[PDB]
Amino acid sequence: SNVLDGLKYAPSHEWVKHEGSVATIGITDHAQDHLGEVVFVELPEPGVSVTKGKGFGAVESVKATSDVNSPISGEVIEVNTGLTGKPGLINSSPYEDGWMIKIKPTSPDELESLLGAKEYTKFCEEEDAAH
Amino acid sequence: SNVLDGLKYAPSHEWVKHEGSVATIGITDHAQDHLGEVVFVELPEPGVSVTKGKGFGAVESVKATSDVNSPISGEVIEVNTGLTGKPGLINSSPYEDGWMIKIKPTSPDELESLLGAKEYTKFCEEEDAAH
Repeated sequence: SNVLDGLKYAPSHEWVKHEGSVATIGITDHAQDHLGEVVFVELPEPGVSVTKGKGFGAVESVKATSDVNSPISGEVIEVNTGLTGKPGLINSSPYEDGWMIKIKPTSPDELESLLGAKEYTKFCEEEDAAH
Repeated sequence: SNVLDGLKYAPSHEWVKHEGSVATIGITDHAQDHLGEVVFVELPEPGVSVTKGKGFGAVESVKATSDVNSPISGEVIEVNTGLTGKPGLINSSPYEDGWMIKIKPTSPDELESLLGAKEYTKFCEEEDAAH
């Protein structure tokens, strides 16, 4: 439940940090907290294209596999190789050290369609209250 | 958990039995163990292609929902319809009657990136160890 003020969010609980012509993607604090302990991460290869709403990789917790969808379209230029040996950084640092991939955005106005922090907070409240 | 000897395994805990030009896919004993009693299984249609690393279905247990990812690429030629009426066959028979789909392999050499039984047994040990 920590939500950061300067990121863009997808309903499936991924964040995007757009700085200039690159965008960094990871999963949110709400996502890691609900998956439980993350024990493995599967990432794409550099030079690969990802597409808005299609899966690019997977996070595995002690109980389950969760496929992660790209929040925007682009070409992977950098992959967090530190996560393979330290998958736990997703639980400890989802917004900083737990980043997963860096992309060159090919259709940057897809960022218009993403939820901002307040909208993502209300969304998580609604989703958790369907309980 | 049992690990069978002639099978290949993906890190997301699916197995592959390749026989002739058919490959049968399911979830491992370790996977069903950690998931708990399976109560619902979502499976593709015959005719659909699956891609290595991409989800083709999902298992829903009493405790977690888990995406099921294809270990290799191919076209779905048969799905286990028995699984809709008896989802618990994944818990009782993960390697035989609980099979989920059969595919025709598109690139048989993807099998060479999968884990053999010994490596998989060890991988499961890291995962389950306190970190």
